[PDB]
Amino acid sequence: SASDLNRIVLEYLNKKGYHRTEAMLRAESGRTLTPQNKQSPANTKTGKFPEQSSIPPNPGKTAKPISNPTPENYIRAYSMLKNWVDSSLEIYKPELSYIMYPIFIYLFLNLVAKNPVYARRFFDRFSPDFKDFHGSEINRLFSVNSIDHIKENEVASAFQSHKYRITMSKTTLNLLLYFLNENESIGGSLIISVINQHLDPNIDLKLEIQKVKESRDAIKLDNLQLALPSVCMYTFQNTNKDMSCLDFSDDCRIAAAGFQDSYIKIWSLDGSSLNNPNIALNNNDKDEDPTCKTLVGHSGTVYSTSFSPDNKYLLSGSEDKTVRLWSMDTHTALVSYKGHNHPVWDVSFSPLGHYFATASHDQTARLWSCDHIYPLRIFAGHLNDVDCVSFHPNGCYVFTGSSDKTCRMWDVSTGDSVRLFLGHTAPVISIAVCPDGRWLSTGSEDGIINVWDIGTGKRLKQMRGHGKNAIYSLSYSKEGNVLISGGADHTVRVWDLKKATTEPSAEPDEGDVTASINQDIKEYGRRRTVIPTSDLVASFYTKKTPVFKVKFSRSNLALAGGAFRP
Amino acid sequence: DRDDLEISVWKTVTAKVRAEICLKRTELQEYDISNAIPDIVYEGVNTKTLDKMEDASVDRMLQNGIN
Amino acid sequence: LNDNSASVTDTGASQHLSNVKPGQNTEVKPLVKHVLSKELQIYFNKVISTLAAQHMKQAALTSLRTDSGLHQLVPYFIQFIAEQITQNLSDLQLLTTILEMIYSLLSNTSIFLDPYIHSLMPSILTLLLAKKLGGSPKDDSPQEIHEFLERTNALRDFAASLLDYVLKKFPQAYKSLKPRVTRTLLKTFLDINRVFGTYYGCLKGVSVLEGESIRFFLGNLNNWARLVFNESGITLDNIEEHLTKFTKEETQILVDTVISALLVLKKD
Repeated sequence: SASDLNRIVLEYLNKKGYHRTEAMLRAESGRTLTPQNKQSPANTKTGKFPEQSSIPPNPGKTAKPISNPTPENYIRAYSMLKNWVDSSLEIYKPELSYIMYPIFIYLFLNLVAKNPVYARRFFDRFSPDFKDFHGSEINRLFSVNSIDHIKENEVASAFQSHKYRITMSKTTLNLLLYFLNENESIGGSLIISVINQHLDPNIDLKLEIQKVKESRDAIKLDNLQLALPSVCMYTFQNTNKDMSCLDFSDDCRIAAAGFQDSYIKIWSLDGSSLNNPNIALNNNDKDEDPTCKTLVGHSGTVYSTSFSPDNKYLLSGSEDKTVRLWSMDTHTALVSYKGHNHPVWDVSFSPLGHYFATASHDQTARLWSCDHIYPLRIFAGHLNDVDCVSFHPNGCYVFTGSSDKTCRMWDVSTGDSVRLFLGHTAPVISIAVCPDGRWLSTGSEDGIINVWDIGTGKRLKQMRGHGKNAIYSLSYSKEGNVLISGGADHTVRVWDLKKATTEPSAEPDEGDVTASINQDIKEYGRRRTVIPTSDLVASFYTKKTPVFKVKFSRSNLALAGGAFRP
Repeated sequence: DRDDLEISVWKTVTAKVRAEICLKRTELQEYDISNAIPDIVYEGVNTKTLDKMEDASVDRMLQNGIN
Repeated sequence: LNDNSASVTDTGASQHLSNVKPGQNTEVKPLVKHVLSKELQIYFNKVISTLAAQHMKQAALTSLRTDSGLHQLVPYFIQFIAEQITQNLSDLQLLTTILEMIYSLLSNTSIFLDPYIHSLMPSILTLLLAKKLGGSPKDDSPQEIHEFLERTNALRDFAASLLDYVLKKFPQAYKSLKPRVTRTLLKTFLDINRVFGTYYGCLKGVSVLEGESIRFFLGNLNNWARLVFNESGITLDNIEEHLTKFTKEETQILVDTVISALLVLKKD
């Protein structure tokens, strides 16, 4: 019945106004896979930050995924070098203490010529640190605010003629060049241009930077190999089956668990005070602080909870038809958010922390904002209710999975669905999109993960190692593609995303004994057992506690979390 | 440099295994690299709080019979 | 890939009691040479061979520091750091380069190094407290004595400021490498029969600690001075040409460095 669907598609295009060549080319564009973007997480050499321009996102001014290929102000470009030399009381400290002054002076003198108010920010931001080292010269540089003010100060006008000399060693010059080459587009190239055009280094410089870039290009890692992560498991003990899904913050200092009796429980994962004294020390050591704070603002059971990337606010979604906001440094409620008439099941912040999306029983997802009490977009189009919600890592699309065996990608501005992904056989329960952004992964309640690509919309492959049960959470490797799935069968499994695709991801050159005999025992029967894909590599069981949360930290250490069940 | 006990006995009783290890690398113990577990900043109580509650209940018996 | 009249009162009372106290192991597998791809060990020998040519050394240093995907070679680096430390303990430029690549991996925040903290701290604690580091002083010259002394003190001052970098990179291992390292320094410091450079490394490692621990070495410093400097009833008058193990220059270095760390306890 798929050839008849192809004929219905062709007649739909013919009646909806696509030329025969145009429909053939749109079919050929729909069939081929999304190619590889080499700047996939935007590596810090050729990648830029997002603009902070106070406008909402817009997925327009944008070409297709099928086609092949793919200002930066002075204060942050100096603060990068400032913090990099400030993080070191090493053997190379006072040479950076020497060379930190004329780069600041030349950046200030090159920034007064373009933007005066940014220059007034930049001067007084980094003023009082070397005043005792460089005398009243910075007091002489108070009266420079324009191009004609530079002609008043004779040393500032001489700084264009007198190139500032500095005698630098070879190891310090190579350290500075290999630091300012490893991140160009933050401002390293802007520092390098000032160093090349205004400084006098004692030991041509363009050939030196060419040799730096060529020797840095001569040794890289082209195709990455897999790595098995270390999992730290947080097991919660005295929860009599009344602890819903939990979450960890970033820096992993706070854990938030939503209870069935309308509390949010807040744990300091370091054993810290979690009282935020802030030197006031007024009174009340008479209370009992077990390094754990409770939050009582809900009247229903808390079904989801999400932490801001700022990590100072908590967002709790309940079955009373509100989502509440909590301050993590005074432990009270701030804002109630009322836009649903059914229970709330999955709240999730943006990547940049701008605005949060919500899932509920009313078959619609809702886009919000943390400063608006009522919603901003309604995501309608599912047949059953929405279970999970997640953004694209740029904060520009929304992904919602629902209990009618499908998930959708929504435009965040126009509201209408852009992708519909079909192929599952159970309620989609957890969804996650890779830091590359070209591949979407989700897990159902059938114990089957699968990955599609967002350009073609069809299935690359699936993952068949979990038990016929729920896949509660999902997490991604920070750099590259290794999927960590914490489900309901008490295991945390590890998945290679790049086995059966056109990207093989650098297999080893040269055997085992345990491989292909563990599921060749099959004592329970062939039809009554699971057979794993070739993508599953490892599986860590937890001994009778289930894993509600997997959270892959920055440094190849994942954290799992759950409650000790009996 | 022979008046240290714990370093001299550590030189004597490990003198055979370290020669084999250093001959293996050019191709209790604290430098087997693969079999090491890291340390956690805080782990929770699981057994000490039980005896803490028991001798706290004995302390509530120790306060001359007040409930 | 994992590794595929009764005598039982010693394999149960001191083989599973003095093994369960330092953790537990189930045979992680380092070496069959099938666990690395071709390009991975191409990169491994290309970085281990280069550690006009200082540019390639700094390129290898920054490729260790910033690149990701070397989670498989990180046990093969701590092997080929330790063998080039305990096997080539005479050349100070190679020991400097090995401490540079120790610091370069210790700044890579994309690899997990908390397993390997116990096999990376003895390298730092043995380039700081070695009995000899250069070994070829080229004697019969006071200028060469002073030059070799500064060349071997640069490595003490660098490795001491690499110990403070690893007491702050890993604060989750506090109370597991702060008392261990200060116990190593208190054990190595409290004797008479050591060479001067080991005492200098001990006092600089004391200097890169902080707080009451430095106060913890306040009491046992008087008898340490009375044993290592021989003030047997002296009246502090002929101190320039009185003393017995050391020379005058290194005693002046010791009296300078013992108050270079003592200023921290009187500034608060």
